Amino acid sequence: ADTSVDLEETGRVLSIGDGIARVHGLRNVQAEEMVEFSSGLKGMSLNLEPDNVGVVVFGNDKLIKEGDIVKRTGAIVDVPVGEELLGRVVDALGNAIDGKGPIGSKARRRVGLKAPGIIPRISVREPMQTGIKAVDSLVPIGRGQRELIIGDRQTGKTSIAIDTIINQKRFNDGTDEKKKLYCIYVAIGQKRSTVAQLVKRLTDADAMKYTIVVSATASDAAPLQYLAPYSGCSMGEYFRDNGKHALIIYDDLSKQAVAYRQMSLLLRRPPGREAYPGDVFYLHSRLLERAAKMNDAFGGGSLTALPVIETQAGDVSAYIPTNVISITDGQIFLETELFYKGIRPAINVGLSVSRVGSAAQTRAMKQVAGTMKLELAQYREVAAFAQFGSDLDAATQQLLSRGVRLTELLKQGQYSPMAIEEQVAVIYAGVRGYLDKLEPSKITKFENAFLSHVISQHQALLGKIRTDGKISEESDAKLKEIVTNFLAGFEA
Amino acid sequence: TTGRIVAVIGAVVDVQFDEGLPPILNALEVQGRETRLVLEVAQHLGESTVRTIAMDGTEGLVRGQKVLDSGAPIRIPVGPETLGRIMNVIGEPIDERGPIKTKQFAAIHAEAPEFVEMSVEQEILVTGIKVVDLLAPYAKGGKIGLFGGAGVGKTVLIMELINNVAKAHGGYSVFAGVGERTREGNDLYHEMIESGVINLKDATSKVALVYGQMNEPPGARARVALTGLTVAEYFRDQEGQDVLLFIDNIFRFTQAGSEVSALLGRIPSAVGYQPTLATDMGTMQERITTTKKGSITSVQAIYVPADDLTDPAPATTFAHLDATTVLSRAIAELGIYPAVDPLDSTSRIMDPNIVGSEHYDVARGVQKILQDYKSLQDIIAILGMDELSEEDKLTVSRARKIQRFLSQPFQVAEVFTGHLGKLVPLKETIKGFQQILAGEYDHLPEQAFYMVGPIEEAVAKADKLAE
Amino acid sequence: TTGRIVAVIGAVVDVQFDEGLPPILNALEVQGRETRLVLEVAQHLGESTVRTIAMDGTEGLVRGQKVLDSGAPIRIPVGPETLGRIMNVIGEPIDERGPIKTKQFAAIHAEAPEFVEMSVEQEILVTGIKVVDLLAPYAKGGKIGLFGGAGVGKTVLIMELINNVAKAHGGYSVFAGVGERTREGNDLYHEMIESGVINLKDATSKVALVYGQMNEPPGARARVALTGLTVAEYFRDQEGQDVLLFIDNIFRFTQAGSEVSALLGRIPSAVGYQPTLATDMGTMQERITTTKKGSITSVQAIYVPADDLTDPAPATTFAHLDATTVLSRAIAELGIYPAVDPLDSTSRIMDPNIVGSEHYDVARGVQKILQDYKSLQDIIAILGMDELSEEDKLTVSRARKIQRFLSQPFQVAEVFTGHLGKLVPLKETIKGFQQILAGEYDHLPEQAFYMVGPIEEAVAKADKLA
Ligand SMILES: Nc1ncnc2c1ncn2[C@@H]1O[C@H](COP(=O)(O)OP(=O)(O)NP(=O)(O)O)[C@@H](O)[C@H]1O
Ligand SMILES: Nc1ncnc2c1ncn2[C@@H]1O[C@H](COP(=O)(O)OP(=O)(O)NP(=O)(O)O)[C@@H](O)[C@H]1O
Ligand SMILES: Nc1ncnc2c1ncn2[C@@H]1O[C@H](COP(=O)(O)OP(=O)(O)O)[C@@H](O)[C@H]1O
Ligand SMILES: [Mg+2]
Ligand SMILES: [Mg+2]
Ligand SMILES: [Mg+2]
Repeated sequence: ADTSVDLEETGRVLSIGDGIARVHGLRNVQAEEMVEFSSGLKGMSLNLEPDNVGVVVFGNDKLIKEGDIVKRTGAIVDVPVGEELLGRVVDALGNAIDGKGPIGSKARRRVGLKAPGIIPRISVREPMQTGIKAVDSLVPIGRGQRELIIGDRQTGKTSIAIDTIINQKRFNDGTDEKKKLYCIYVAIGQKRSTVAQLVKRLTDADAMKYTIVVSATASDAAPLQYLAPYSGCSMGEYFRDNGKHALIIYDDLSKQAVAYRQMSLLLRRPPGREAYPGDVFYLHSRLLERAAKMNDAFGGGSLTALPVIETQAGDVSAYIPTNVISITDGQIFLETELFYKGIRPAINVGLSVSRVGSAAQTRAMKQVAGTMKLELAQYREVAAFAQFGSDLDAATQQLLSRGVRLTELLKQGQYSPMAIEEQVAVIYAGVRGYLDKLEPSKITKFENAFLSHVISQHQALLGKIRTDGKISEESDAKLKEIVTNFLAGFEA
Repeated sequence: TTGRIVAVIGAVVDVQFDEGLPPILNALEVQGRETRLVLEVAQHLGESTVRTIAMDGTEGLVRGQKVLDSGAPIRIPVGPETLGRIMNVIGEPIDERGPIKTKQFAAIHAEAPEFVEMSVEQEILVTGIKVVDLLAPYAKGGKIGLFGGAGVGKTVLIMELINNVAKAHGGYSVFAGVGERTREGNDLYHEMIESGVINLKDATSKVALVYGQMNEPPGARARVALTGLTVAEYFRDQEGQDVLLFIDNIFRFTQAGSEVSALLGRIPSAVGYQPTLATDMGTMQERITTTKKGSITSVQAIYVPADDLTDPAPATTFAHLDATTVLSRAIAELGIYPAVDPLDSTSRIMDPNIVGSEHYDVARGVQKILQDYKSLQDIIAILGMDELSEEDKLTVSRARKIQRFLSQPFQVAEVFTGHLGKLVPLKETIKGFQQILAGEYDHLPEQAFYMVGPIEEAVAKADKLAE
Repeated sequence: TTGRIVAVIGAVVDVQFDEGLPPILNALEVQGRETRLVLEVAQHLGESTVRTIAMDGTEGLVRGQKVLDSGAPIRIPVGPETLGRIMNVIGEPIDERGPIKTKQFAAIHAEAPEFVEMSVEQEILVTGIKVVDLLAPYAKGGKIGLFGGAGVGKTVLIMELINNVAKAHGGYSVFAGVGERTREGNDLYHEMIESGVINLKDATSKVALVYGQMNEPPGARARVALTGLTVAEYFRDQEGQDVLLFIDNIFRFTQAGSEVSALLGRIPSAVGYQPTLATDMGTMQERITTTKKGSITSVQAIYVPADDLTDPAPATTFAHLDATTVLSRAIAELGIYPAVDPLDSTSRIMDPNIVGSEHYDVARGVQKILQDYKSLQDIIAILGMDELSEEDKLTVSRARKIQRFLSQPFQVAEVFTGHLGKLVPLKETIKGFQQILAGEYDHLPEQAFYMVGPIEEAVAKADKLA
């Protein structure tokens, strides 16, 4: 009595196409459970119907045919997790793709786990330094925070993520384990060569050591692309749940949604607004809620997320863009206008925010940039209101003079994430009016000169500011001295 | 009765009962689960099969799995022992502080108060917020609505109101977090405690909490508001001592419904909304109300998808309110917080017969000038300012000033503004504006008016600005 | 195996099998026809039936008709014997020159090169085109895309590039005509013959031609790309020497997919497109790539419907390119050719550490002035220049001169410009642009800069204008 293929733990393909298998049998499968195809091809039980199971295929359905045997796994979908992953490039399921051998994983984790509740967390308080003045000064990011990078194609969205991963070497190469930040970079719908490019740069920067890269590219099955973010998330929770600190980049959630929409429509679930499933919001909320800051009772670890969204025609008000903006703890909006204009990063001060505020900044930085944001907003306005020098008083002339100077300071090149003390020193100079008389065109040059000076000569003031983490009365004095004099010699 | 699971598709689960079909709204308990899983009966498909909405995750559910009709809609522990506690959609403590030992339990589902149960008292509720108070005063026991698109300050404003009002209450308060950020629930809890509004050691707790965040399945989200509302109704009727109701964000209730609506087999209405949007909203909003028995003072946050106030959801909500505070990205973008739109905010009590003519004439006066200025904006923009009559270039002035005097540094947004929060009293507000309108400050600079409390601070700031 | 035609709707033929069900992607041959009719298996509908997509017109088919399992997917002749020939979706000659006698055959469906297989070398590919070279330089072994609404310059540009690049290549080239004009195929063929790229005498041709034009049924148009693609793959992996791959137009493949999609019985996505749009594009684009084994420099034309760049087709395409040349109707209408939008075209190579800082600085220099001019435009529009600042007026002059200096006559477009084609060398471009920026020509009139090669010619044109 061959009893290996009973219809309780096994099933037979009724029909297959477009990556959706309609399995017969599987009487004991649980919703969201992983099954196996004859061909070693894994699936996922999404629709448990009266007469059939709708299986989502994690691969090429070309190997499946009507009649194939499908076997349960008894397991709800999960993935490798832990330190073994660092410095490796995996697929949406954990499998290595860097041809560097198997992963030495000892732990696993369900891809989809609810995010920690109210009780297990604590207010975000530790900064997460990007190395980008504009960001670190105006739209501060704390650990356990979710900050969205949004803008049109080629506005520089990824770059923000790369600089941030690279900037982490400071702490990672350091002693203190609390300050360390393990990074995770999830590619979704992206291109293989681009990713390959991406991991090269990371390697060249000596950042792969602390990075995991989950890749679910353009040719990967919709379900892989779809799962990818959750997979990478679970990998990051490992650190989060173990008193460690992780940073995850979801590049980008736009392509994932498309994948979702695909997977969804193919299952015959009625299309919603803009063709997406009625639950796209939920698709992202669920995910991003996982990024969090755990209390000391839970290890004090954290998960910080930097999700990427691609607008069209700079329209942030768009449904998906707003859906995601309404989940995260702020956004960094990049405009192509700004970019072409020479404002790089193309951060749009007005439209960007940080729902964490100064609580995520060091005192040194709060000291210098505490009010700057609203200032710059008010500056942009008048700048407009006087695109016709309408009998302008003083208070507004001063306003315009600071605005412009400050704006030049906020500019920044690529790949050179600055140290917090360095930022403070340069913002200091502008915020304190020491530059109000310099020519705007000079500001960039000055900053390079100045920063050179202090770095080389004055590392005692830098290390104090950095160390104390604040700007003491004397430091504030030693600084005034330095800028004013150097500036004078500078304007010779 | 005991049914079996026959189908699972997302948050929706169909159940087949052999004998005795549980009525619609009934709560069923899935058997064989580490955690409690409630299914709310949604429909009678026929063939002794009911269509339901899961109050939690559906992973691991199996066809054939056992389900017991609880024989009643979702009932939650209601009463004083809820105060200082954190509750679930299904009435489960989520604060790790042990059971909630209430005398009674209440079903979250219930009819709305009758017409003859309505009240008509209308007392202004001073907030200390310049804009609100001056132009769209809240009313004690009335329905208040905070409209806004993503990240415009709906929450912060709700935060400042808890501060400037909830704190000096003297009655209970119920805060229901519907489909919002978990991080926030934690922030709030710990704040209530640090301020004694919540008391973990004794019975001095003045606020009950209910949560159904963004990390929940549509089912939970489609119900938390009911849970929270249910708690609040108790203190209204059963006790009656005046209650404050905070919901953030009620939009989430609507978007929750939309998320399962297709799985319920419905033709979509406009903008992808479910066809039952309005009614769904009605039977709910209708319970959130003051009665002769007690008084509720509800402050609901209202999300505005894509920033489109005409969106079926925000659009449908207006009617349910007595006062509306409209926030605007356009204003926010300028650095003006609270980002209230002075020409889109309204209050039922903005009546001379109610707030008085001084309040009334000032408000309207302030509005006229902003409207006047709005009109001119686009024009001077191109044609310049010269050709403008001195008469007209004075309103441009005054308007720009008022526009600023309307801003205010919140106590709850110091991390944001880098300014000490100010609370202005009603008379300080009316007066300050009155003066600006009166030409009594045509000398001070605009900037002096930006981010300050009372007019005096504007004068002071002028000097400080003087150099 | 022998199935029976169960149903026919356009290009979607459902065939039932009794003993052996063919796997998905297999090519079946319909029996009882004057000419070959291949059916590509799409899915298993269950009930021993398979849903397929016809590779040619389905008229005449009859329910019950016999179908034979070829036992494999569409296979086509691959090797050097394809060079100089014209072939079908299904690999049959269409040049009336007899059979393509190759040793090997290859199936159109293949998996994309793995991650470890990727390449990261980045070398600039100079084209001689001013705008391209200066603002969005191509790259050897890279992926190039030419976006364009109807009749903007996609084809012309592809010709000029074949001219300026293909001609002096030394390696092979593959031209894939997808859903475009037949006359164009003919135009190219004969031209190719003339210039000797195609030699009907010797075995010295350097180009293989694949075509599935505007007259074919959806299924054909949906697979020709794959076909052309395969041909190129062979030269890349099987022989090690750098290939060139031209496709006109890849949008046609996506459009084609939408044509059959309803028939396949799928719930349409946004804009009526197939829900599988992105994946379809992806498993195909991912094969057009350089690898450790070989190099593929590909230039693809991408038609933009209704001129809408947000259209799901073009929109989803950006992500697959290394360099993008967006053509503009607005620019073209101004008489600027090529109608490239200088603020919308991009290149991964635009990096100081790759093109050098001189190049990187001029480039960003030009863009910033053009961006600046762009903002002034609204005002200039109602009130003209009068009310402009002396400073602003200077950006406008410079911008309008840079704008013009970006245009250039193509050999391929001589018949229209009325001027002799020009090929400007990179250093020439960097230079001429520097000077313009640097106010070294604020004296010359705009017109002097229009339609010229090197800056030198723009000075002369000025004299001639007197
Ligand atoms: N701070 C910067 N200064 C100068 N160039 C920069 C800066 N940041 C990014 N870039 C460049 O700007 C371009 C856009 O960068 P990138 O981060 O890829 O944007 P994106 O939005 O990810 N593009 P895509 O992924 O193609 O939609 C690239 O060529 C970067 O090298
Ligand atoms: N570089 C150019 N210089 C001058 N005229 C040009 C140029 N490119 C295109 N044109 C003119 O525009 C016409 C269309 O060019 P073509 O390259 O065929 O556009 P296309 O984008 O290929 N059109 P279509 O495929 O129909 O959407 C040409 O026949 C010329 O008349
Ligand atoms: N009153 C305010 N004062 C200063 N900044 C504010 C204020 N309200 C909002 N902001 C800024 O707007 C952000 C979003 O506000 P939030 O209340 O979270 O908006 P919403 O709930 O409407 O999405 C805050 O994190 C803060 O940076
Ligand atoms: Mg990117
Ligand atoms: Mg909120
Ligand atoms: Mg063409």
